[PDB]
Amino acid sequence: PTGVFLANGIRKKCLITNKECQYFDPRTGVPYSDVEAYKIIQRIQDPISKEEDSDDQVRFKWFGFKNGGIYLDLSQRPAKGVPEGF
Amino acid sequence: ASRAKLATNRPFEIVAGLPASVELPNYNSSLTHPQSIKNSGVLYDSLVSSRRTWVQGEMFELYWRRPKKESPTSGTIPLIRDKMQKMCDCVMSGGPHTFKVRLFILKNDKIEQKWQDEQELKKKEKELKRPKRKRRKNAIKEDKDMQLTAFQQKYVQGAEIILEYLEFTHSRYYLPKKSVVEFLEDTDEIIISWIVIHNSKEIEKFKTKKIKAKLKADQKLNKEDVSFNPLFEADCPTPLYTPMTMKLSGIHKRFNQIIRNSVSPMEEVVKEMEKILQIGTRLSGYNLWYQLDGYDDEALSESLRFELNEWEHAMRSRRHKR
Amino acid sequence: LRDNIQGITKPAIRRLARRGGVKRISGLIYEETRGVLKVFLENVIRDAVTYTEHAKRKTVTAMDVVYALKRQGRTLYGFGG
Amino acid sequence: APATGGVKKPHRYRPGTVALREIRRYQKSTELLIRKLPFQRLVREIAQDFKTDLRFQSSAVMALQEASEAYLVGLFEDTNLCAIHAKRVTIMPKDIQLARRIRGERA
Repeated sequence: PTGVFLANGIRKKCLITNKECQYFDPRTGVPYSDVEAYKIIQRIQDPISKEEDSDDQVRFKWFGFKNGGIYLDLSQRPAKGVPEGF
Repeated sequence: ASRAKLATNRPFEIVAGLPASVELPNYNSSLTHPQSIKNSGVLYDSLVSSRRTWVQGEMFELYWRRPKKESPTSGTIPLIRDKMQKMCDCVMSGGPHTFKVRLFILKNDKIEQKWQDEQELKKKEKELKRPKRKRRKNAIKEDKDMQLTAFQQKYVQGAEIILEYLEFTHSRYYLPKKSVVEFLEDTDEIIISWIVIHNSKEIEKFKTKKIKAKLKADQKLNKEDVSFNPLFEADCPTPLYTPMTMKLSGIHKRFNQIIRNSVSPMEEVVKEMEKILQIGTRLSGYNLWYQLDGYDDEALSESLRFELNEWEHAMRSRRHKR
Repeated sequence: LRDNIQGITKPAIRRLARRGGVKRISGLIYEETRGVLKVFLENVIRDAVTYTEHAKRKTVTAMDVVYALKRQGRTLYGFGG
Repeated sequence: APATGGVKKPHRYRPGTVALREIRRYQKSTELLIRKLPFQRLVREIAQDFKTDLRFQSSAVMALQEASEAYLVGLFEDTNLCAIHAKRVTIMPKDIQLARRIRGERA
């Protein structure tokens, strides 16, 4: 499947933001609503952010949950108070 | 589950129905004829799955679901509407994904009775001791925004908060009491963290068995003449656990107090979490292989494509139902 | 001895029907099956017991059972015939 | 170091599949399927009703069990064909009754 439109002419909704999709990524085929969406997808790609504090960069990993999976950033600072080893 | 059982020795495993490996994918070493991400769509499938799961996952305990249809069950909809109070609209981020929410209070009747008793006591104490200025309207607006109106004045502490998805109003979930809440005054962002156990049903059922055993022992002793914590118990099955963290944005000062009061005493849950962290099995982190070989993985590729087609075919009807 | 018509249980009827290859069963089947078995047993046993009583006898032998069944036309091999 | 293997899920075989497994398994087996003692209880009771102070040979009781099982399997397969003809998978008492009538045990 390609493009940002449904068969009835209604615009697709962004999977990332739920905004109405404006543009379509020809390389991967993932339509995106906004520049932020595209950047987030690209950061999901390019797992080794070749800047060559490097470990502190946003590193999304996929975790398998009952009947599906989610993307989690291991660099996410958890809420203040998390114990050692959290 | 019915997804095609991968041929033996593929350089990937099927996790949550998708090809993934613990190590970072090395396409260049492993693939001779890699299909494009366009051709594979694995990334697309992953993203749709992620969003949907976030809409339907186990992060927050479910408490109300719209009943799947002169049946009086229609009349219960306004009752369920009134049993909650209506509160203002706020944004939530889930991993790379973001969602929006309106807020709803679950009416604790004990707080209502105690508020009536407190007003009675205060009245009796007081009896025993004994154009229009728009700036005043602005002052009242600001006061009601950072101080509390009557419903907020009663539901400051011990109020119960329900979450709902504005893109999927069909399910309502409990805000985790066993959670760490940080209110960022500078950014107006709130980060919530909690530990989650994938076999929690197993632990709860074994807990019930232990409770029955202790009750039977006490009954046997009585025939002659309790903060039961499953996580502390030596015979508790291994928790497969994950730690989770999420950020809220868009909540207003007055609501923060209600939220801040609502969560549990921090040290107790911290100690419980530390026990969970010693006893728990952490979920392993792995990497999706978004690119597949057109020849060795033809069946898998087409299967994914078909399932995506069906998903999209269903997705149109969702708005067509509105 | 009492209620032994129940003693056959449901699971025995289940297994026997499973031998018969039935993929789907109904609750009422069990009672009907028990009735059929009851009348079959009654007839076979009456024939066997009369075969026994002829011989100025007290113990029903496998010969009495097998020849009673033969008289009902049901022929059984492998028990010393 | 140990992989989690993802997240396990309660495996739920589709209804009727393990039923077919049982069909095949029990069909291959050849032993007596009815428990010996309660069948002995039934035959003892019926004979005691019919005649006082009877005795049995053990072999006679075993032969009665074998004959019963054979008849019952035949009846059940007939009932299966009847239900099939009805275009139903759920066998019903009427299917047995029909089988009997066509057989002539109650015509």
